[PDB]
Amino acid sequence: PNRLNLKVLHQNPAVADPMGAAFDYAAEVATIDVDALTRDIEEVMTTSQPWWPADYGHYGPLFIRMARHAAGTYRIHDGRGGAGGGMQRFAPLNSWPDNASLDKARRLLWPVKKKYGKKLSWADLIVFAGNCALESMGFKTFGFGFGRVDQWEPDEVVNPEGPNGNPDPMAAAVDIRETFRRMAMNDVETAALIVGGHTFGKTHGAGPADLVGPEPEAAPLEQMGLGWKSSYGTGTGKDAITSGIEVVWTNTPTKWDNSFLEILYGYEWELTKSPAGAWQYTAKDGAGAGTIPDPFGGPGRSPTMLATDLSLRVDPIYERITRRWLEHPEELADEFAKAWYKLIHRDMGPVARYLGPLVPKQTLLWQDPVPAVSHDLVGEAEIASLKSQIRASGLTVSQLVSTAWAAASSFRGSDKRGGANGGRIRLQPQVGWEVNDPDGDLRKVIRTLEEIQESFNSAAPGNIKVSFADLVVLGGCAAIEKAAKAAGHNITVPFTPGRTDASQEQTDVESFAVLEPKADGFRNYLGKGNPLPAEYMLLDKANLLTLSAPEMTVLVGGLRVLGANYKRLPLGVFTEASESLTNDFFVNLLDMGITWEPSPADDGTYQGKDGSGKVKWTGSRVDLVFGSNSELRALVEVYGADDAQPKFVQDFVAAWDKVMNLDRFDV
Amino acid sequence: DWWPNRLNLKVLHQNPAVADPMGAAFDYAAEVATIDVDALTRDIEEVMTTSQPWWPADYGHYGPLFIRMARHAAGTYRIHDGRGGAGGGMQRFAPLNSWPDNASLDKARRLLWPVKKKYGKKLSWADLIVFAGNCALESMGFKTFGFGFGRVDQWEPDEVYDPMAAAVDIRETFRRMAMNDVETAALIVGGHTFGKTHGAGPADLVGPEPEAAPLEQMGLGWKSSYGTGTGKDAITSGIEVVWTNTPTKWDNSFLEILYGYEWELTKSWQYTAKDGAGAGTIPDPFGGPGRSPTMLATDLSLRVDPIYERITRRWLEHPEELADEFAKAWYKLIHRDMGPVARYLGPLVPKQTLLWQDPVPAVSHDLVGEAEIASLKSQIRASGLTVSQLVSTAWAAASSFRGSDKRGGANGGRIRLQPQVGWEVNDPDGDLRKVIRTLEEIQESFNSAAPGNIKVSFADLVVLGGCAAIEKAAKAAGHNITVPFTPGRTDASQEQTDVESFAVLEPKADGFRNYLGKGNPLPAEYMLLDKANLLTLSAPEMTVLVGGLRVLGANYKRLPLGVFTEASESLTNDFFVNLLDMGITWEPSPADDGTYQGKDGSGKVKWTGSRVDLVFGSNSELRALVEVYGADDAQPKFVQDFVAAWDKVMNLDRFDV
Ligand code: HEM
Ligand code: HEM
Repeated sequence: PNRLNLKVLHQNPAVADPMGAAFDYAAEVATIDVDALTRDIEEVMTTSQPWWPADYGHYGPLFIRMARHAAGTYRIHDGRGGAGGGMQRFAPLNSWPDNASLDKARRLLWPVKKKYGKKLSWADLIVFAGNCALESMGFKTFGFGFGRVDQWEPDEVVNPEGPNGNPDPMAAAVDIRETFRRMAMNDVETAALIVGGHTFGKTHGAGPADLVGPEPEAAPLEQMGLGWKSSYGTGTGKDAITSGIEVVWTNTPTKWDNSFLEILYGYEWELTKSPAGAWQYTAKDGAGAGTIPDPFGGPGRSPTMLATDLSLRVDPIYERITRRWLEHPEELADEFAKAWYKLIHRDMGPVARYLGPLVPKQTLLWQDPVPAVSHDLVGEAEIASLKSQIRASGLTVSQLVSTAWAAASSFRGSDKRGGANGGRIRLQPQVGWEVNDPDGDLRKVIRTLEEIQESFNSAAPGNIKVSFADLVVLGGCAAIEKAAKAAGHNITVPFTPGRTDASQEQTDVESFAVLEPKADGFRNYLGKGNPLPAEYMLLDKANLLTLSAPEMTVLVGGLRVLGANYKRLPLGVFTEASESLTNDFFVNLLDMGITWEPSPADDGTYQGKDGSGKVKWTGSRVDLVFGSNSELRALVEVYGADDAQPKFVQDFVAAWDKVMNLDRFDV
Repeated sequence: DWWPNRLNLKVLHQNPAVADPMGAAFDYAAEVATIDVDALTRDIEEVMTTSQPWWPADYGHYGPLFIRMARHAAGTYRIHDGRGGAGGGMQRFAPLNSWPDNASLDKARRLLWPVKKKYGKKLSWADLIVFAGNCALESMGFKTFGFGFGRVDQWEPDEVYDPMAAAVDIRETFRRMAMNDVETAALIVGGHTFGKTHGAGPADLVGPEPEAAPLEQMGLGWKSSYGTGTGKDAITSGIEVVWTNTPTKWDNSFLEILYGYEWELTKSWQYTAKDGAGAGTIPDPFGGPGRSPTMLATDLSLRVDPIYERITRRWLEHPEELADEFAKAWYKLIHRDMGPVARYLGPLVPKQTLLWQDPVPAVSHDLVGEAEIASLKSQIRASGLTVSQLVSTAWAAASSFRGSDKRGGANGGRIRLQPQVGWEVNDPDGDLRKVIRTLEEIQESFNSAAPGNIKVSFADLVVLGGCAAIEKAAKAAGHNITVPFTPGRTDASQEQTDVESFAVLEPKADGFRNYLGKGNPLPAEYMLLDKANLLTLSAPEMTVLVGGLRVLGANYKRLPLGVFTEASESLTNDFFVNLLDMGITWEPSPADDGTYQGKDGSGKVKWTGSRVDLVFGSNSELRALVEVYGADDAQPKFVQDFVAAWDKVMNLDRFDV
């Protein structure tokens, strides 16, 4: 195998950012004139360019497709992908054969971006242009929210004929369903996306393939980043090759109407081969034959439908809904508006992160909405009383720290989804997770925490009240203060109140299941279904929390000694006196009086026999990789020194503070 | 991965601030200068003698192991680009741990932790291992030259990086470390008067190879151990030979033995005396082997190679010369990659500057203030020198910096001196001999009639004229800006300049000046990436420097390759806003060359280009930065970004600041 890659933790560093450090995305994209931007984009779509002549004299459909391909790489498994930082500029995404001829679109949008510059990120534009194109044709969309930041280096990572080159509609139905289920799109949403997105535009296959050149990443230097140069005929325009199929779906390819489902359910479809050798479907009995317009103004075309678009006619659970839409268009417009809004905004986070004047004024359950604050927040003079009340409630530091971490470690920095906001660790999909230990001391902790707000709120000075979501994090901070005060350090953990409490109706139990950690390395948990070893999954978890190598190291080192790991297992607790935040985990695995040997009862744990032969410690794979990996052993030796205890405690407090406030986008 | 030989921009942010646990307000220079060094030597000495069970010491002394570890840490220096050596952050990280001849050094860095844990953040790992070697050397009868702390350690591996048949091999190996014949002879002889190799077992296969490589696949539980099936106590690492009869003391015994008896027999790997053995040497635990079954791998070339044997046979009866020469050679070896003498800290550093450090005279006059700088700036702007001449001269003097080993830079004033004034890239047939002449006249006229004891040095004038140029160009573009200038450089002389040691600093290909010499391994773009990595420039600083130097007239030989502007010698972002111009169609020039030409303004040619200054519009990750600086509102930000990058690269070698 290959050694673990610590460069994944410090991805997208500051030195690669041309905008500097004093740059605020929201503070500027909240100031543009969206009407002016709409005018600029609308005059970019309708003016043809000789480098890529526009079909029908409208670049709209190209921009809709670019917006779909930008946001169509989201994965609910891991969260990475989607619009996000707009990675279809750098990554393999710009060189995939699936993304053919989308470099041209991003090139055509340069005149818009040139005018605005730093106050309009690429990620917005390639997702806004499409959303404007979809509205330029007469489909009143649902709303748009700017605010997805631009990034400066790539990351780590369905056939038009259906299966692997086999034209079959019923067989492509399951492929479409499975590839759209990874985006978390039910049958209605995926049918609406396929029907709506194909009422516009055409397919580009006018010439035989094998004449196009290489992708942008392996293209000649003089093409300026535009791969897939075609040598067929003129090369571009009427002779453009992008996927090798020549399908034009509707007779109105630059206007929204119910002309897709009427063609699909109107003719009988028979199989035929594209001019470039691809499989497609054409109307049987020569029906049509000169009804669909030609982009450059030549002779008309017989009706033609792709191999996967016919699925919506043979799959019963697609056929039912699409036939209903054929009898009811306004439902199709509604479903497509909502599905498109979900598609381009799925990996963007809480509602408090959308910007601009187009953002809708309603809560959609797929956003995991949390209520707005209905009272003045708890003041600093009053979090002291509440902190003391928590510290004198009989709850051990282990229980409080474990509960606070369990609440606030379900965050996905890739998806901005999860976190401690909303107070969902009390709710059904999350109180029952195995790592959280629904048994034991989570119901007890939650009860003794919500019997504290029940007393504080009733006997409160004015309108000031505290929410449960704040109470779990405040208990974590109180426990850390109590622990550090036992190691001799008098510190205060920073705490910014404001979290609210989400009821059960606003929590989608089905949605909050991919958030479940199959392996949380900080709590020393390793469930089944893990693809990689333990240390790699800890590294992945740390990357998701947007943690760096020093923060991850100090966090695990302090979190073992604080006693917040799975089932209170004594794995990696390298301290004699627990319930105290000290330096002991680092200074005890650098000890060379201890010889680490795998446990004879093979279960993936190691036991470090002392000098005299007695077993002193008992680590695990996650714990011992810090003493083994050279570039993590380098970091352990920083906190394992003799003078670096106060530095360690302040670094742990900083990392804990960073983790608790990951989800706080409202402040 | 899927795109091998793609432009790897990840090299420009090596060792970021994210991965540094010490923070940003941590300066190692002010930390290590406060440690007690006598306490450090006492701690190291108590570590060396006190053997530990997991790696027992030969003769009860870890000295020779620490000497060997310090040699191997500092023995990877490459004169080609300076990378390697004991610069901190190499020997303890992924490539150099698992490494066939770094055998026992994995359990020789963890042997010093009882000291690093005592001192912690105020003593780096590189400083610790090299100083451990030096103190081990000094605790076994030898008196070294000196020592200087300051090797700040990095937190990330660098993505970059029998009879006489052995004489030429070791000669080449030590020649590509910048070591001449006397220094390499002294280094080998001195280093092999200390210790043995180790014991031996059946073979390297059945022994130190249970997936034995510390980081690749050693396995957890054995965090660093070339484990052996033999015992690893007294016999280890699978090669047995001891050179001198006193392996823990400096005296003339290596080459008294070597010149004592013949070695025609090779046992199993050089025997002794052709069956004249005995008990001259001493073993580690007890017993005693033959009379020096020594001279490993037939590296007695010091007695066979005709030019080694001369100096070596001289050292047979003149041990003082060997002592002194080994002192100087060792001091050079462990301090080669550390830079100017202003960078050495601590109380051990000797007050004697050698010619290999590129010495620069210390300041004797008073530095120019904020009024004399303005007066000189005006005097040098109104002096008949164009912006292109001033900018290309200032960039020529300060782009000769090798950030890997901090050698070169604008300080020293050596562009007026022979090794640099005659380089092809510093086009001497052009204006260099004229620009330096008029700047010399300026300084003579200035400090001849100076106010008080304030004087200006030539090394200051080249840089100041560089700043007085881009100020004029920016003012001729609507943006009046002030370029920071820190006086303090002093100018060297040809006596302190090593002509044959600066040949390695010659730019084989400079991308910012659009130079490309014959004999380039990689294309013109990867050479630019290497150049900017050597200058310690991020990616945006690369981009802004290239786009400024193009339009600002700094091209090699004033070639109009990449001047995508019509306003001559003015600081604008016309390079970016015209490189992204999609109205022109690039194509290789009909001359079978590496130059392009973007025609189709209408149907005519304009804006000749090249691979260096056209990959910016091609590479997506660089296309992003160009689109940042080529926007409509980016005109005033590009000016200040260029000024910041220019200031960074001019003050790049300023360690005396
Ligand atoms: C199973 C699902 C889908 C398949 C197999 C599919 C496949 C394709 C293919 C092969 C093309 C031709 C590309 C070209 O010729 O340049 C195309 C074009 C297009 N697709 Fe899709 N697509 C799917 C879903 C979607 C979705 C969800 C949307 C929008 C939300 C969409 C919008 C478009 C548009 C507007 C075009 C026209 C592009 C142009 O005119 O250049 N498609 N699709
Ligand atoms: C062509 C030049 C050299 C060659 C081929 C060479 C080779 C070797 C080899 C094979 C070993 C055995 C290591 C072991 O058994 O663990 C060794 C050890 C050693 N080397 Fe060198 N070496 C060279 C130059 C030097 C230099 C320049 C120094 C400078 C200090 C040095 C210092 C040492 C010392 C002190 C040891 C003893 C290691 C111990 O006691 O564990 N050698 N060398």
